[PDB]
Amino acid sequence: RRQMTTADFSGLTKKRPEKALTEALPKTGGRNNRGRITSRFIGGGHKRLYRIIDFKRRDKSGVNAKVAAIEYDPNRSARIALLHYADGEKRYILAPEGLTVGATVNAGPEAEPKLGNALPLRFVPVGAVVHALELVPGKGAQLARSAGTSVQVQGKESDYVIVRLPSGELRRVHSECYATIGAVGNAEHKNIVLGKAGRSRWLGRKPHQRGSAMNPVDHPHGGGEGRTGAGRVPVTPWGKPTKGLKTRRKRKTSDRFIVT
Amino acid sequence: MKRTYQPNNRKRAKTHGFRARMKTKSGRNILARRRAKGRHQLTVSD
RNA sequence: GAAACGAUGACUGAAUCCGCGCGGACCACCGCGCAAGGCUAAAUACUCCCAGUGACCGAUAGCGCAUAGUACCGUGAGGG
RNA sequence: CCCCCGUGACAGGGGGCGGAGGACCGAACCGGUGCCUGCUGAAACAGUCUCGGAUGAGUUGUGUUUAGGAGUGAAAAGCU
RNA sequence: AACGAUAAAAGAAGUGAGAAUCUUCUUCGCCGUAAGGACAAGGGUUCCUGGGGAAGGGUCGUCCGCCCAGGGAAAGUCGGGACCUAAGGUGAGGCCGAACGGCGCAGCCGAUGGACAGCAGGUCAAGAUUCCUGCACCGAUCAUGUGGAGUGAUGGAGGGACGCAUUACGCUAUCCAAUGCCAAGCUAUGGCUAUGCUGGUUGGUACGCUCAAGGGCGAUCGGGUCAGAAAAUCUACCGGUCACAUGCCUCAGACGUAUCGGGAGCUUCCUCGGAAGCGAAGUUGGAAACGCGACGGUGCCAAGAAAAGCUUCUAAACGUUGAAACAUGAUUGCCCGUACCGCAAACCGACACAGGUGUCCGAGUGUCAAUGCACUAAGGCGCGCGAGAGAACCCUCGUUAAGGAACUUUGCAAUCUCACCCCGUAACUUCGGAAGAAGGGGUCCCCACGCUUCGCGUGGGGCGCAGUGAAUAGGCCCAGGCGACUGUUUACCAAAAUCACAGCACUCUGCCAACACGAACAGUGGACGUAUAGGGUGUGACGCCUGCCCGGUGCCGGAAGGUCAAGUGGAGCGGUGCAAGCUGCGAAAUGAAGCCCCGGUGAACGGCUAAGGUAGCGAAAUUCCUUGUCGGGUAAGUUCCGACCUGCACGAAAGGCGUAACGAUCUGGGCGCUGUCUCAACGAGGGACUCGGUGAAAUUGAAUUGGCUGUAAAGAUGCGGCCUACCCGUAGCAGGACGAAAAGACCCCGUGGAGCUUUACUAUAGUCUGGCAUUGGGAU
RNA sequence: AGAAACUUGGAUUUCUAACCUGAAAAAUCACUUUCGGGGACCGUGCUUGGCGGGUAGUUUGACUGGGGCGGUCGCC
RNA sequence: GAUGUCGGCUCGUCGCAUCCUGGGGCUGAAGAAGGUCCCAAGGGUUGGGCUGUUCGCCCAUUAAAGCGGCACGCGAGCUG
Ligand SMILES: [Mg+2]
Ligand SMILES: [Mg+2]
Ligand SMILES: [Mg+2]
Ligand SMILES: [Mg+2]
Ligand SMILES: [Mg+2]
Ligand SMILES: [Mg+2]
Ligand SMILES: [Mg+2]
Ligand SMILES: [Mg+2]
Ligand SMILES: [Mg+2]
Ligand SMILES: [Mg+2]
Ligand SMILES: [Mg+2]
Ligand SMILES: [Mg+2]
Ligand SMILES: [Mg+2]
Ligand SMILES: [Mg+2]
Ligand SMILES: [Mg+2]
Ligand SMILES: [Mg+2]
Ligand SMILES: [Mg+2]
Ligand SMILES: [Mg+2]
Ligand SMILES: [Mg+2]
Ligand SMILES: [Mg+2]
Ligand SMILES: [Mg+2]
Ligand SMILES: [Mg+2]
Ligand SMILES: [Mg+2]
Ligand SMILES: [Mg+2]
Ligand SMILES: [Mg+2]
Ligand SMILES: [Mg+2]
Ligand SMILES: [Mg+2]
Ligand SMILES: [Mg+2]
Ligand SMILES: [Mg+2]
Repeated sequence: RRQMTTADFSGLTKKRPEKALTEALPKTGGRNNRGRITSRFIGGGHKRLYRIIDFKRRDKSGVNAKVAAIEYDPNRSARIALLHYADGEKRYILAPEGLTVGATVNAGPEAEPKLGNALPLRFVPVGAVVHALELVPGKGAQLARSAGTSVQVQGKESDYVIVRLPSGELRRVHSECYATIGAVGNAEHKNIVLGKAGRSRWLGRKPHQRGSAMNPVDHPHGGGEGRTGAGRVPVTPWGKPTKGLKTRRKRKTSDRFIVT
Repeated sequence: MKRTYQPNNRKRAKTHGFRARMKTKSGRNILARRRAKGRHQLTVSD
């Protein structure tokens, strides 16, 4: 679903439940390092804060927990699930599709393959669908935290499990990494139609500016009298279509059949 | 017509100040160059 | 360039006195020298400054200034 | 959201209520549409009148960051 | 020429060497969401007193923001520092770097924000939450006494702590009414004799069983160790118990009493002007905040700082007979800023400049509301040249006969239109809109009746040419082109049909991500983001749709062969020496990306010998011929609408064709209305003219500077012939003086420049690739 | 013509003391670590060749009834 | 080291190869109305639609709706 609007120049929205507002770090907006602007645009915003959120979830092993509330926080594009443990310690985690309020979530290598539970891949059943996966034991989960995303399991190697990353890429991820059962719910962001100009602004600044508007000084596509261009390239004349920007590397042999 | 010059004490003291010429040697260069300039008056007495 | 020799940036990496470096590719004679450790006034350069002189100026000259880097301009550097 | 009526492939319709908006009109304020006057002018870019935005991609103070092949630019080679 | 806004001034009186301008009086006009008042920044004695008259002041000058001298500015509480932190800055250690240097954790600095103890009056010529009077309050050190025992850290916890819009209740500031209260007095003009007129009508502190809307709070026992590094009685938890509405806690503010102030005026003295003394009442009714009660209520998506002070708990330490806590006096309050200007004559603009400058307060009457509009209060001001004249011309306004767009590039300009109420309102449509469509009607005063509040409706009546009676105040419609839309842009000739835009597509990217800044295996941005993510690109809501061609170019994939660098390898050739041997060049094979070569990819460059136009469109923002041909409107239509097709040279995301709405866009038509016009006229004001005062400028070979014909370097005042013409001025006009202004921007020239482009040349960051180095071991 | 054996090299594979690198009370660090993963690659240093309007320096003739376009530059 | 350029508007003035008006000759001139040539430059030469246009086309007129020059007269006169 989504919210809708009668005709006042509008389309969509999302639907947000479970209100709390609890206990986390501030953050500041900025687009660049010591020098000039690096990553283009996104200088706007509603002045969000940041909710430190556990990914790895190691030390809570052997200790059960209850879902408190599910709050919807920026810098995420996911449902944040609040957790209270038996320790007395509160912690934030991501909130997979179909996790009710106040279910039971347990961590560790012994844990049962149920929603929200943390447990390494070696224990993960064949063909199961999980999110929040580490590339390496420790650190955190770099995989499947996004809008409506998941990763399934394609087999075992030695320490390694064959996983399916949600570009549809096959890869070898060792079984020594924790993982979280289920797909990150996130409603579906692809649904929300982002309103009108400045709905962008709500979350971040003025979007794509076509170099073909620019001038020879400014960008390659610049110059000319009319609307056109010849040779098809970016800020620097690399070019966008089908040029592998990857390099020859280590994890490249930890990767199998990347195609798309 | 808002003019080029909008006087601010703490600004003219932050940029241009003696303490400001301290931090770098381009400005200490300016100092000694000014001392020998004749007896000029270096920035923050002015 | 036939480019010797000094000099290092990267790989290499010998001899030691019937020995080693040179002598403008290189060879043999023939000479000249003995590297990989250091210091070493003097004769040389300059003029903030003091003295002395001048087929140098003498108030639009002479230094910008017969004192001022002041007045005055500039956000500033700077100019004056 | 609360009441009245309508599902023969059809929808929602009337009332009460609520207070939504890159909604309207409009002074601040922000902006410069058209004519005139002005031409070292009152002014090195304005004045009267007319006009545009007027809860939003809004306006504005303070402190600060980014600069010369460089910055910045809802993009004129504009601004620095 | 000008004397810097067209907010006018006038008379008397004073002073003085001298007055339109300085002082006083009395009037006048002007601002009054300001043109009043208070602060910030910035300025720096501009403030006050007494002088002064050179220059400065656009005239004057006895005068001033100018000149001289003297004075004036007071803080435990206000703002800042001795407190805290944000961006940012910094930074021992630490990570980099030819240097100088770039980074960086803690810590530290850094208000714009957090925290934090007083209010009310008085008054010098000039200061006031500062000084003085009344009564407060905060922390500190210590003394008598109570208590008569724990205090309870750079560490934990709690709490500081935060959005936007909208809104119920109670109150205050504060304003309004009155045959309330108080005070003063006279008032005549025709009347009023007060029932008229004018002014004044509570601030602080204290107690008080008074009144009060609103506002936020559950309490204790105990459990697990895995949680707050440890600790804990504090906090987080799972649990037990009592608490559902009564309940507790505080009371903005009102009321009473008290008391300290203030208060219309009042009395006396006056060195010609202020001092000093006194002191009335304080009602009822209404309105009312963006402030207060409060951190209220509900809803919404974009989801709305940190850190100390502070509250509780232990660690350690000292003490558990002399603790913490309380009030009860005393003593104590360090540093810096306070004057004045501060929407402007004092700040930024060379100027006493029509400009610019952030926050606060900003009264009353009429008006649906209001910071609008008109007039006014308090307050401030008439703009530092005057006075006359009433010509052309010029600017800014007012009215206009008959006509009404005939004006013109174009209705450019200027009318008409105008508020609020009622009625009424089309094609088309995204069912919201179009819409304030279009039209029509009401509007003032009195009286009676009614009503849900200021008031409103009904009926009747009265007045004027007219009743949003003056000010604020949309002309409208029919067709199109472009873009959908709000928005954005060329500071100073372009606001648009540009850019952006939601939406759509291609592609990149597995996370020390691609990508970008960078002396750099530093660091950082992407991002404390992770493949319904992040980058680049091009299209541009929405609706129907997006065709044919990859030959060449780029791009991804491939593998038979062709070519190719260093290097590993070394056939052979030569110099030399008697030799040993030292030495010059040197091949075959072997050696990587790479390009040639095969294939595929177009919402990749691109095309209509690779094919050569699918729909849709077409004389279009592309149309040459061209005023194409028919028609529509017009009396007449090179434009506009419609239709055709011969499309010089439309066409599918450099999108094709459509679309309601939107538009200071562009184009054509109509209605309305007008000085746009036939064709101008009268009227006003401000310049222009004249007198007194101050008094520039661009320009300038020198001039004693005519006309016609001719001649000359080819456009004569200056040469010739002929004509005309007394000297000198003032108001005027713009033909001439190739008039003025900027060493033409067009154009050519220069083996002059700079921006830009590329399949021009060349190098290079970057990047890829073979080898060697860090760099090692074993199975094979 | 079998092969014990020291083996110098190239190819895939594997290992761990180099190196990179994440977690843990000690945020950038360094430390002891249980370690965890990658790992002779990657990075980086020298050289080799490619690519390289991203950048940089420059070139782009004259005659000419103005320049350009066309034409023409020597010789008989 | 500058002679502002199309068209209009305003103001004119000049030539005559005369559009009208005046005087004549000839006529394939009965009259009426003409066609042409000669003399003649006093004066006169309309208002609108389209177009930036001069030109040109058309509406309704008229005695007639003349042609050129004056830097394709005229921007220190206006427009633009
Ligand atoms: Mg452009
Ligand atoms: Mg370029
Ligand atoms: Mg281009
Ligand atoms: Mg351009
Ligand atoms: Mg004046
Ligand atoms: Mg006046
Ligand atoms: Mg008034
Ligand atoms: Mg004077
Ligand atoms: Mg009264
Ligand atoms: Mg003045
Ligand atoms: Mg008012
Ligand atoms: Mg008339
Ligand atoms: Mg009339
Ligand atoms: Mg007309
Ligand atoms: Mg006309
Ligand atoms: Mg108009
Ligand atoms: Mg638009
Ligand atoms: Mg403009
Ligand atoms: Mg296509
Ligand atoms: Mg026609
Ligand atoms: Mg707009
Ligand atoms: Mg004469
Ligand atoms: Mg003469
Ligand atoms: Mg003559
Ligand atoms: Mg004149
Ligand atoms: Mg001239
Ligand atoms: Mg020239
Ligand atoms: Mg030439
Ligand atoms: Mg002309």
